[PDB]
Amino acid sequence: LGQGNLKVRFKKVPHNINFREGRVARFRYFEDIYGYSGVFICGPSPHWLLVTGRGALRLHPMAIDGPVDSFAPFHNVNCPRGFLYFNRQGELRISVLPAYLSYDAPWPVRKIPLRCTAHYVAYHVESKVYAVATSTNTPCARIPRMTGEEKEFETIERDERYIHPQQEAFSIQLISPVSWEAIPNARIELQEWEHVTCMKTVSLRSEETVSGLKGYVAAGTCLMQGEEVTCRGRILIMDVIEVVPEPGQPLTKNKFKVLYEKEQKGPVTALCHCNGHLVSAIGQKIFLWSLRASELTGMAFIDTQLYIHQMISVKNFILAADVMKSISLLRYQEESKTLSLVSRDAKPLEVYSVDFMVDNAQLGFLVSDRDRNLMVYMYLPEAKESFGGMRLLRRADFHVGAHVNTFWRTPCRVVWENKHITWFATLDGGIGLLLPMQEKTYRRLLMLQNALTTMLPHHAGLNPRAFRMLHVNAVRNVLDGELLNRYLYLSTMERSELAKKIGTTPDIILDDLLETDRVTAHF
Amino acid sequence: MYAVYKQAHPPTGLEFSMYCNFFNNSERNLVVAGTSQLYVYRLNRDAEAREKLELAASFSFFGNVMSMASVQLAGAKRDALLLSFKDAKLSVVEYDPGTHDLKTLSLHYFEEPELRDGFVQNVHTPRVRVDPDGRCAAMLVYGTRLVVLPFRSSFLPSYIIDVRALDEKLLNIIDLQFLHGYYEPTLLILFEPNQTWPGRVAVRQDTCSIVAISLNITQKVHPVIWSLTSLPFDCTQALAVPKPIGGVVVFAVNSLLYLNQSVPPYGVALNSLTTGTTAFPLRTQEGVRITLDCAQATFISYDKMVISLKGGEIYVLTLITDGMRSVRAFHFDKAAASVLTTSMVTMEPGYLFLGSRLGNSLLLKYTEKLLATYSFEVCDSILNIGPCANAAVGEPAFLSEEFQNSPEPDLEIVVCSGHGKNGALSVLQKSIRPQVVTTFELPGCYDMWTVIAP
Amino acid sequence: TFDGKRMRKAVNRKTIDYNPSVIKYLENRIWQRDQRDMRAIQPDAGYYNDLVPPIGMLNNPMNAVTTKFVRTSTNKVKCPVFVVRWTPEGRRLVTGASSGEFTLWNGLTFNFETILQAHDSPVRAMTWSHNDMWMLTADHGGYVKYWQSNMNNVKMFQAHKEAIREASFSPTDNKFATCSDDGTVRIWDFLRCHEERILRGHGADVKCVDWHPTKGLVVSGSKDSQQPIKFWDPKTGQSLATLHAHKNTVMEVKLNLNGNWLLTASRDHLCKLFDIRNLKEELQVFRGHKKEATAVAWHPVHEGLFASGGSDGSLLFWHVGVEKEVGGMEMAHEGMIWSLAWHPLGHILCSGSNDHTSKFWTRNRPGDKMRDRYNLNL
Amino acid sequence: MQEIIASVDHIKFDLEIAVEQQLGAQPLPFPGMDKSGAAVCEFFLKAACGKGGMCPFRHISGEKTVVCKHWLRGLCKKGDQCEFLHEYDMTKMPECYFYSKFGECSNKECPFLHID
RNA sequence: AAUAAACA
Ligand SMILES: [Zn+2]
Ligand SMILES: [Zn+2]
Ligand SMILES: [Zn+2]
Repeated sequence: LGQGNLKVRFKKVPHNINFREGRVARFRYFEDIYGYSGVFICGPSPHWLLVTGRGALRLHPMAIDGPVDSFAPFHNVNCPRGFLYFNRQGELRISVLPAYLSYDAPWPVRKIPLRCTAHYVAYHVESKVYAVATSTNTPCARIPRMTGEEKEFETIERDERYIHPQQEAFSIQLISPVSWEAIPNARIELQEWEHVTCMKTVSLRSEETVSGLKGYVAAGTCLMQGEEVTCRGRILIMDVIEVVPEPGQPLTKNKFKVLYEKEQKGPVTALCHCNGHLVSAIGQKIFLWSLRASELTGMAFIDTQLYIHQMISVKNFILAADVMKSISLLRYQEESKTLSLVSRDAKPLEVYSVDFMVDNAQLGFLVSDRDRNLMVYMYLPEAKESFGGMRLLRRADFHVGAHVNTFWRTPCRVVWENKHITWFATLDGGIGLLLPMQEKTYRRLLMLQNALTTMLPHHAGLNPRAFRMLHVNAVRNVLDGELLNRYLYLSTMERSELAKKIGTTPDIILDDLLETDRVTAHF
Repeated sequence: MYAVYKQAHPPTGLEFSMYCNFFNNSERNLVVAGTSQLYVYRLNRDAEAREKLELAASFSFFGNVMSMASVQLAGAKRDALLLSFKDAKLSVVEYDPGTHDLKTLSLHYFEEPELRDGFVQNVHTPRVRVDPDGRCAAMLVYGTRLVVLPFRSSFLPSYIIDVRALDEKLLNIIDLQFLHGYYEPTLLILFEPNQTWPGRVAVRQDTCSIVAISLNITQKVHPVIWSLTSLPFDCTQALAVPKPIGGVVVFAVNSLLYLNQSVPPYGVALNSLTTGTTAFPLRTQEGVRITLDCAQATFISYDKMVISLKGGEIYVLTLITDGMRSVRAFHFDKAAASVLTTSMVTMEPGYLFLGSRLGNSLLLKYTEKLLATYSFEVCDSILNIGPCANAAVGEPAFLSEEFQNSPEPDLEIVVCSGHGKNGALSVLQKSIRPQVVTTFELPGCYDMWTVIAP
Repeated sequence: TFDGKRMRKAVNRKTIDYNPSVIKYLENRIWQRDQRDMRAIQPDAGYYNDLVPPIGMLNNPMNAVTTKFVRTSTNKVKCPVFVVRWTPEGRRLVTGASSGEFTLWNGLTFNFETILQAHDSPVRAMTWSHNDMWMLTADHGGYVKYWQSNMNNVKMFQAHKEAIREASFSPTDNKFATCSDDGTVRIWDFLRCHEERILRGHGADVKCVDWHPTKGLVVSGSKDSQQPIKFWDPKTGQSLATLHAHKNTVMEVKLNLNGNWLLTASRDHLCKLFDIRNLKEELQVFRGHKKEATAVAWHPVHEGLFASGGSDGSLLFWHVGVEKEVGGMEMAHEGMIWSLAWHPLGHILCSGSNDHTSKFWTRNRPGDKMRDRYNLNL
Repeated sequence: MQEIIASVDHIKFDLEIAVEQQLGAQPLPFPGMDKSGAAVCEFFLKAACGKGGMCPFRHISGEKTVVCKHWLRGLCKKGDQCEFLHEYDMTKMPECYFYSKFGECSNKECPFLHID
């Protein structure tokens, strides 16, 4: 332009934040709070704006202490480099950022290097500790035979120009939440060839506490010794019990008490709890053991499919997950000691892990796949497209970008009285969610999403409708809050145009897209 | 029945990594990508928080990136990016000034059911390679269909070379690279025309092969110049050796070959599992006993290749060269150990990047020691919640007593990130929960300011 | 006699256990993204840990070339076995013999589990459903029985006045088709046992029937050289197509589960691929059966590869895109192979002779030497 | 532990309503079946059930003191006309035939009863 | 009880 003008521009960025409930400022720049510089965005949903030398923009909410009126950096003698703000109720709070996390990642994270493959984790609620299965690599030396009398172990005798196979020895750690070091004299190390297939936190019924349940840590584990040796397994039920600490080591009050450790008749692949019953998967069977004083007494079983590698359950409905064949829902009565098959999937499906989509009255069966999919099954006996209560039916289809193994539910923050956000952490580092909705609020947004899919210049020319297709009919019923997030990114002139083209105003949609952001601000 | 998917955490973890001219031709910029997200990192050297990877732009795709190559087109002021998405979608994109977004240059959809030859279950990923002179670029659609993009609008219309209708009946491709030197885009293609499995080597000894197809762009033919045909049965990735030596190194699981058109084959063995498994003439590498099956590699300017093995162990292979620019012998050195990688990039000379899914993918720095052994130092590490196998919800232990009677649950998640030597737990906690060290009850005031007084 | 009432000593058993392989894949697939990320199973006997099932190596289907012999599984009455199926749980293996017996052989470790006196005639056909619910059988007599998972005898009915030779099943529990030696293909109602329609106009005895996994196509094969392969239309009853493929006596016809490829065994030493959406041309033929190719079974978790029996007991393994065969047993399975059946995990294959035996075939172990009498007789 | 945070004990799901009155279970075909994999019908224990013989779920009778040996492996031809029990309690098994008749047993993990 | 032990 020649006359002398700014040789810069400005690009708007996506958000998650809404400002909806002398001159008061809401934008307070802070330098040197816990090493960080940036902006605390005050108001009804307060947020932090953190940019380190990484240069990436970080939006961390602060939903505790409610809405926040004002803010100030505070550096004192008795207080370290921290901050200082008003409550909405007029409460001045000297405050310090907690110093163990790192606020430079998209969520605040502290990395705990175990230097060994952590397979599972299980927050034991009583005494408040974590129980991690691990595995380190030991160079193998023996090859187990089974020649007719007992196991014979052939010593690997090879050249000195020879690399060895890897034998993995498993141990169950005990990580303490107070300071994140592991706890000494609490490491259940397993046998020579025994591999942990599952660790969970299992609540079994007992006559000691005032409730029934107790909250143990149960771990299943089996011995891998190649395909010629019959793999057998062993249920390892533990318990973290507070004893007196050693003088000088206050972490060592926590220590395992292994109640049950007995070899089973086959490999233990998956564990679950149902009203205080232990539900374990051995072979092509799923067992229902009950915890007595010292022995497990069997109560129910069913001859299930090939390899049941995930089971979770609630209110005596057991949801299994095979590697190839099918998920199943099972059902345990108490008055008759019987476990039985209610509905299974009938089609082959290469599952990773399963969940429970919970509606106000509907229970959906969120089942991730090998092919980076999610899908919600339901048990609908009155439907005619299945058999009469003998075949599950998918009712939503979606294509996550990544493989998913982890699954959990939470209550979200009258509508949303009884619906659960069934979150997940994908196997590429990302954490998603599936917030259920009703029929009206969905279709006011599917009209928006179809208007967002076509009339926008998407990155790399990609089609968001066909990417979030099932990748086998694709009975999709799941929106995309990363495409609907672009409606929050449009200018308010452009916002009103796509509202008129679908037959509404922006304020109805902004009351629909910001209420799927407010009820999902946990952690 | 209905739901909304919302993505609470963008996927950390880099499956692809390159070093191209993303913003302009003046500076190179580390473009790395992961599952359905592109990242462009600059390079600081004088940072307060010393070298540090500074993010410059990040981009979300509606599709998982399955490969990524770059080429500076005719008269362009930037470097385009050849992305590759699932079921054979190429997409040439560019950064734009003005609008700070991308800009798609071309869209190539190859998801035709006659391009599969009936094979519904696509197992091979579409692989994008570029000619280092910038003459053309080739995508291996579906394992059996070399799609060639000719270059000079800055483009030419593509075409689909059938792989199985070539000579030698290629039929099971392992890797393909554009080789250096030459006057035409010669593309080496490792394959297995009579496929075998490690575990069945007594009736099928060694079946890997090489064809260096030479692409005629204008006439649209392709002479299959140079073929070898009894390479060891378990060859992993091939790698194009640069111009002053030329040729190719072909990583096998238990050996390592150096092949060229005018030179006899020279390849050594790296353990004594090559005894009854290989008839190829293998020497004995002295003082080395390792394997190369998942081993990412890049090249130092000439005659030095950084192999990061499985197990995260960096070896700097030296190709010992004669006076006639032919490889005589190899030379290893066990350099430092580092991340369990999934990629590798030479940045500015003396910096390496180790893109990894499972582990904090970090920036290294090699120097010369006082033949030419390299010592490594870690300068910066991109934080990387790895493949979260299991993750459980826990309650934090330092909630301050003022926030104690709050009605909502106040909890965090602990994530089994990483694997192996880079395995971890990660403590993810979305909000920020301060430590209230002193509270006050001052009603009536509504704003606040802080000043500094000596 | 044999009744489980006399005592025998304690023995350890030859085990082919997929569980240390499947556990290994679950631990793998977390940190594996592809097969291009997989750690190699180096050829030595020490790498017995690093086996994953064929789902683990989708790439490289030569995993499942099952030439390692495990166990001859013979009865005590010595009848030649005709049909072989695995229970879709991968748990056992019902097998049909000429006296009409269903010997249920074990899966991980093979013993014997029960005998049955099912058919009054030699068993000729056996298929399960798409869920594990119902098993279909048929014989030389004309009787078709339904079987549960616990092998309960259900209402039986004379489907044909002459010898049935196959029965395949729609993608549900509603419809299936049995061809017989009167020359017709009769498509059946599942629940009512009601004769829906007869597909006449075929010429001579049709000895195999396939059903396409989605589109509703009944494919057949024939001894009649004039009308060898007929596609059909199950709702109407009309001849949809006719494919002149073989010189004599098409034995067994199998489609993929992906829905495209027809595969056809025949007594002229040939297996042939036909793309069913293009019957004018012809895909590759498969040459290498030195006598007649009498049994064919597609691999479950690998499309592309299948095993192919012989009338000389030759047991060969093929792959789509690969012209000559991969595996090989000749003069090795002795007799005439009637049927094959992979385990649901595609890792261990069965067999069945016109001799009175029925051998089992697991994958080759890493780093063994194939000096076995099936592989290299030296 | 999944029951402190996202508890569902107060929800009466449609899934639990679907399995009390059984929500349209079809009277099963082929009356020579087994009723296998099916739990129990509460309509028979409390009062008259409604359908006889051709019914989905299981009908129990008294005076069953010994569990069924075939039923454990998954082979129950008899079904509900079985004179043996179909639980999993390890106290109502038969006497082992080779410990009662032929002196000692052979295997190490014999489930069946050994009495002297 | 209807093949629990069907062994080389
Ligand atoms: Zn009833
Ligand atoms: Zn019984
Ligand atoms: Zn006994």
